[PDB]
Amino acid sequence: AVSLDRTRAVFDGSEKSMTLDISNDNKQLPYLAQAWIENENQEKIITGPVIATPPVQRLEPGAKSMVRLSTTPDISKLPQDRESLFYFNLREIPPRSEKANVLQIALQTKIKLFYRPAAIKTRPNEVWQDQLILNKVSGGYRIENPTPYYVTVIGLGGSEKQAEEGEFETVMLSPRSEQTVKSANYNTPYLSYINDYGGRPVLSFICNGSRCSVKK
Amino acid sequence: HHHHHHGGCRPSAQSLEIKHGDLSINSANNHYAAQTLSVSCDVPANIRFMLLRNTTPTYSHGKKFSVGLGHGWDSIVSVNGVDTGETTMRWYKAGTQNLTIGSRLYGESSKIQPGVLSGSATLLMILP
Repeated sequence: AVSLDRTRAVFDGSEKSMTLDISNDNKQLPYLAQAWIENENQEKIITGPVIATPPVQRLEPGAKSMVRLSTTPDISKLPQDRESLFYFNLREIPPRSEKANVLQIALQTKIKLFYRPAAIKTRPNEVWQDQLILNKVSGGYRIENPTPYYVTVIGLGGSEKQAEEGEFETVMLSPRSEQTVKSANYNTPYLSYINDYGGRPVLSFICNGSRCSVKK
Repeated sequence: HHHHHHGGCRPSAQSLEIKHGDLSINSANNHYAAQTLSVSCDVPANIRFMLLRNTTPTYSHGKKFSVGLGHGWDSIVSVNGVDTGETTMRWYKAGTQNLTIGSRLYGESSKIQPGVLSGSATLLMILP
C-alpha cells in the first residue's frame, strides 16, 4: 500500500539532510509508515550517525508524504574518502482488520542507503563502475573495486544478453576491495551493475592474460 | 517526469487481507485462502521476498514458514507456491509480475479451540 520512490538511496554528505517520497497508494484506508535506519551490519541504529524522521507517521487514504534522513555530528567519524553503508527500512502498518478469520500481511522494504562523503560527491550520471577489473581465477573471477563507492554487480556473462538474463549471484563490492565470484570463463566478459538511479548498464570487458578491463 | 529521478518498484495498493471466511459449514483445518498482488518495476530488478513471523505458531512445521492465528490454529504461509518462507522474483525489463500469498490452516484437535482466527505476517522486500 505504501510505496517508496527508489530502490536505493544516496546520501550526499555535502548536505545535512535529504528526503525520500512515500505514497499511500491505497485510496480506501489509512496506513502507518514506519521508517528506520540500520548500519552496515544490519543493526538498527536510533541515535545516529544517520537518522530517519519521523519513525512513524500516518498516511491518510491516497496521501503522499516524506521521510527525512539527516546526520548527527558523529557522521564526521565515518571515513571521508569512501562511502559507508546503511539500510533504509520502510514498513507499513495496515489498519484493523475487523473481519473474522484473516491473515493480514504488511509490506516492508529494505533498500541500501549509501553515505557518500562530500569529498567523493559525484556529477550526475557519472560512471565509475568502468574502473572494475576482472581477475581470472579457478572457477570464476576476482573482481577488484578500486573506487571509493560500493559497487553492486548483478550480472556477468559471455554476452550482453547473458550479463542481463544469465543466472548470477549478486555481489556488492565495498569501496577499494575485491571479491571472488563464481563464473564460467568468458572470452569477452560482459558485466552488469546497478547505478545510483537503480538501472543496470552493461559493460564490455577485454582480457589480457589473467586480467580483464573495460574495453576503452 | 524529470527522468523520474529514480528507478523504482511499487507493489499493488490493495489491502493484503487473506480471508478464510466463516469456518462453520466447513469449519476446516486444511483450509486454503490466497491474495495476489502485483509489483510494477521501472527498471530491471531482483526482489528477494522474505516472510517475517509476527504471531508465533502453536505447532512446529519444520522448514515450512508459519504464523499463529490464535486458539489452536496456525497458518502455513506460502509465497508463489513456496512454503519455505522466501522467494525471489526477477524483472529483466520494466513490467509487472504477480506475487501470490497463500494461507493453509493447520490445527491439531488436542490444542484446538472454538474462537475467531486472526494472524499477521510481514512480507519483506529486499532490493539489491
